[PDB]
Amino acid sequence: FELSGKWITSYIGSSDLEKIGENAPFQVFMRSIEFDDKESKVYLNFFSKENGICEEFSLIGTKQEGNTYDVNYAGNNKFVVSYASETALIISNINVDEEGDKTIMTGLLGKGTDIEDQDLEKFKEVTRENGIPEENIVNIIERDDCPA
Ligand SMILES: COc1nccnc1CC(C)C
Repeated sequence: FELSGKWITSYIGSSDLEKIGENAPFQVFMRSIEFDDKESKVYLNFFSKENGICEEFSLIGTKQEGNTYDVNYAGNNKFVVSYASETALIISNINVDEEGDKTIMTGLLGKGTDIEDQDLEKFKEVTRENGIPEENIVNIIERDDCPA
């Protein structure tokens, strides 16, 4: 079961809508994730937009207790890969921004643009359990026009 490889964002849910709309820090268009267990690190490559233009990021996080990872980006983040199937990853992340506000978010990742409903239903359930309403879910594939 390998989690490392190409991963593209299809949907994101957030307890704070200010963090996921147009040009927001967490409207994240993932491209790949590499879990380096020997060195207890994780490598994340994704695009985001500022001023409506795509910008690329390559971050390095550190493995912590309970299969969680810490990474700095728009404040401090602690995330976990809550679910993994042969076709998807569901990530749960808690962000504390520079102003100190806390936000919980969820993201569904896949190998391309063709979503499997089985994975999507699990994403909606994880999102609900985290107290995030359905109306707070954004369709990221629909918004991802950044480079491959
Ligand atoms: C790829 O990023 C994400 N994917 C889903 C929800 N939130 C984020 C923010 C980080 C840094 C994990």
